[PDB]
Amino acid sequence: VLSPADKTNVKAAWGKVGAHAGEYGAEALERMFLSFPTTKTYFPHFDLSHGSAQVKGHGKKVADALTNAVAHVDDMPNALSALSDLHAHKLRVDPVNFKLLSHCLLVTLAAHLPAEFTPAVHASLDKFLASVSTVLTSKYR
Amino acid sequence: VLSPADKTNVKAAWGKVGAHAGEYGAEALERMFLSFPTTKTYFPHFDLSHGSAQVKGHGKKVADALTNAVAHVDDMPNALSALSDLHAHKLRVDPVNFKLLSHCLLVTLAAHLPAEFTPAVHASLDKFLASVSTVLTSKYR
Amino acid sequence: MHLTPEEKSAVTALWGKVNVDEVGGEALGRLLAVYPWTQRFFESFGDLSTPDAVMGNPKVKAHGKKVLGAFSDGLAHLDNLKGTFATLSELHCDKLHVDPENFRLLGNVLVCVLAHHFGKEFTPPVQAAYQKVVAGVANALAHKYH
Amino acid sequence: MHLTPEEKSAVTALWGKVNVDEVGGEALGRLLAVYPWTQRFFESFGDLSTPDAVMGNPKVKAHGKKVLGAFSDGLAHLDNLKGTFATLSELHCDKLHVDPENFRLLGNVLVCVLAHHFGKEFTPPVQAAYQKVVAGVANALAHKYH
Ligand code: HEM
Ligand code: HEM
Ligand code: HEM
Ligand code: HEM
Repeated sequence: VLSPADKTNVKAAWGKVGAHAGEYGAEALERMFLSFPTTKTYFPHFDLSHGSAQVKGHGKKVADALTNAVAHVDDMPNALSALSDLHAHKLRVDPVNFKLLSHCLLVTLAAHLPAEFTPAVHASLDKFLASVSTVLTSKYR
Repeated sequence: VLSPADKTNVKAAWGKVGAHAGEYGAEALERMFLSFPTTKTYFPHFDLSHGSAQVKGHGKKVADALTNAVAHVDDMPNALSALSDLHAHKLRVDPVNFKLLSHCLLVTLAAHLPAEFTPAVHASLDKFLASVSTVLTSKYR
Repeated sequence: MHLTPEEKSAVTALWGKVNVDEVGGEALGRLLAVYPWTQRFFESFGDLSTPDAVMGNPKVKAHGKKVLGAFSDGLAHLDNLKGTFATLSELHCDKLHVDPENFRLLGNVLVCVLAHHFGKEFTPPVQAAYQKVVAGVANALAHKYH
Repeated sequence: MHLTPEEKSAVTALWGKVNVDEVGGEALGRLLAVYPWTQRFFESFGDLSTPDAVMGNPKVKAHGKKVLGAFSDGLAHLDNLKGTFATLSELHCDKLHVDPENFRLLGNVLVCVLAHHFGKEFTPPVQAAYQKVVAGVANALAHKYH
């Protein structure tokens, strides 16, 4: 569970992301494609080339969802219900891949927010992504 | 989330275990130690030899906790508070390991309760051990 | 593999007693029922709405036999699983887009089916050797992903 | 360890810029703080109650430097990690009783640390080379477990 501290940390770090969320979302994807090639099996229909608009388009969607979970940090299960349904029933992404994306998201933020990516913030962002992942995987079985 | 069918299936299967839970506890540990030798890192103080009383005793301990969990299938978080604590603040077993004991527990039930280890019961028990695992690692951070 | 002649012999000898037809259908069906998300690759098989529906589905049972088939033949090249599953590895990646994690879920299901079937016979030491084979198989199959 | 020559050059060029003293302390400290369960091996290190207490603890800093020290040596024998790390793998198993999953967590933290420090220089492709390396090291450190 996220503590007040955690919540503050997350809103703060995410606050800084601002308008770059989209691009950081796309970057996290690319990192993931490159470091964990097995994740690619879920996007057989995508152009995964560098600077792919499909990836850009997708990075934005993911970032909007994370931004939505931060805005509703006290009611994520409900704020993300729809996405939880989609992932459980249509996409059916194996659970292990959530941890891989989370990781690439953390690398991306670290790479962009040196002043904010403090040990305390890092810890909070990790618990947060873990929670988002848990919600998105809650209706799997 | 355990459905009512699930809760039923579980209670049934565990019902058949009866006076053998302790032996099954012990057998699951032995299978874990041999199949996943990295798990032994948490028991340096034990005699991990076949038929060791330390292992038998611990086997009972674990079995008993599962029982108590089946019994409070509806209120796990509360029935296992103390255990969640112990694991999060004292034992600090890495979360990956829970998946390993859960698996050795299925294998053990399967080998002992053939008639009862139907596909639907298999699915239920898995979910159950999963929830038990979630409960025991919920206060880690 | 990093199998001991002793471990090799245990694997080998239990396998001899296996009906691949039946074990194959049961392993794959159990997979589809315990981990419902693996069904994403078998929509064309039909109704997998219930365990009953999965376990009964002939398409499933038949695919299961094909899979254990290939597995079974792999047990004869235990010293080069990599080389035995190379083409199957490419196929799974490039044509089927199957996440290698699936190979590990099945392996574990396989082990539960063997225990189910052999009871007593499937001892801790024997499970241990099988765990090494299923991991070895999954690794071999995932080897060509890029 | 499928490091393409170009992947190996990239690992090496960046490692040239690292202050192991510094990175070592940050990686270890951050592990102890993001995954507090890992603190189980350091009860003689004193106060690890808060991130400040962890990050600043002279013992953590000194140990981190030792760890990264051994890791750097590893980077000069990318060809023989198993050999390089053999006595260390035995020690972690037999004396320290360290669950190998610990090696993977540190690898990930380390990658985040490198990203933290190098910013834009830690490109997608450079991260991918480092991912193979931390995994190769973790595997080498776990090779003698039994
Ligand atoms: C916290 C992590 C994640 C978030 C916030 C997230 C969110 C989303 C969103 C917002 C969409 C688009 C839905 C729409 O069409 O409106 C989506 C689609 C999708 N996601 Fe997830 N997702 C996450 C994890 C994953 C992972 C780990 C994978 C696989 C590696 C994955 C695979 C997919 C796929 C294949 C689609 C459909 C894309 C398309 O065809 O356009 N997702 N996700
Ligand atoms: C299925 C989930 C598990 C349950 C229900 C469970 C239950 C228990 C119980 C009842 C105890 C004894 C408490 C006491 O001594 O009063 C215990 C202790 C312990 N558990 Fe957990 N456990 C689980 C998973 C694990 C796993 C996976 C590991 C490590 C691989 C582990 C490591 C330990 C250790 C090292 C002890 C203390 C042993 C001793 O010194 O006596 N547990 N657990
Ligand atoms: C023990 C590991 C596995 C082995 C040895 C294996 C082997 C095979 C073989 C021999 C084929 C025949 C296809 C051909 O030659 O054209 C096949 C097809 C296929 N496999 Fe795998 N497989 C394994 C695991 C899996 C898993 C776990 C899944 C998904 C849950 C999967 C999904 C498929 C699919 C979707 C096909 C295509 C069948 C069709 O054309 O309808 N496989 N596999
Ligand atoms: C890159 C991975 C690692 C490397 C290269 C490494 C290297 C080392 C070295 C060189 C030593 C000193 C050897 C000696 O005392 O003779 C050591 C000790 C130790 N390592 Fe590791 N280590 C690694 C990861 C870890 C992790 C992740 C943990 C725990 C989470 C850990 C726990 C320990 C402990 C507890 C000691 C003994 C400290 C003491 O003197 O009390 N190591 N390690």
